[PDB]
Amino acid sequence: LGKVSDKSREISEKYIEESQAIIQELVKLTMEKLESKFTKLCDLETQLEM
Amino acid sequence: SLPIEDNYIREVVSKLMECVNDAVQT
Repeated sequence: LGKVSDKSREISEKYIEESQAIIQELVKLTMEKLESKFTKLCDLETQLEM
Repeated sequence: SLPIEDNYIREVVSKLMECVNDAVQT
């Protein structure tokens, strides 16, 4: 059981490295979709001032 | 060509070691 728990814990550490490699993609992909709304928000700087 | 009795016709008629060797190490 100690040989199995320690086998699972490096597998648990293997999925931790699997975890943040997806999360570091999600921060990037959120930005371009947010950047789609910056240029939408920057239009309202001129349209409302008209 | 004589018929035969019906109760006579009814009368005539690696995967282990792949898991064990993995179970001894961990």
